[PDB]
Amino acid sequence: KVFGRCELAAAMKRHGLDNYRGYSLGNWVCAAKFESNFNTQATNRNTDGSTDYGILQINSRWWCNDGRTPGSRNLCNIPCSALLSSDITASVNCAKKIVSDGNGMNAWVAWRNRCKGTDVQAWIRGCRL
Ligand SMILES: [Cl-]
Ligand SMILES: [Yb+3]
Ligand SMILES: [Yb+3]
Ligand SMILES: [Yb+3]
Repeated sequence: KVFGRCELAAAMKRHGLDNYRGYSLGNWVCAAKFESNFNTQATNRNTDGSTDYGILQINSRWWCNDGRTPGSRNLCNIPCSALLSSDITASVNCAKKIVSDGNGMNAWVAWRNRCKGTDVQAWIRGCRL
């Protein structure tokens, strides 16, 4: 599923991401835009042989099991395929663990490089929240 900007904002809010660990909703929407272009099916292979999955590009080295990443810790206790669902619940629940890991949203390189320090509230402008 390819989400609309406000559609995703609403879905993320419903699943408790607005101000989760102090990160306003716009941060999450901005991260999703540059990680996956709002596409739940996005996958990208990393240089270390791991793969990133879903709307928030969660990595198979640490967070989910894709059956081809030796030494995966599977800390979200889920198959990576579950992160490609049109239902974002699994992605959101796993992202909540990632952002609590100590480095906050810096865990997402696209957030650090493209969202951090910008006017992220723009990403929820015009939406019914
Ligand atoms: Cl933080
Ligand atoms: Yb990425
Ligand atoms: Yb990556
Ligand atoms: Yb409201």
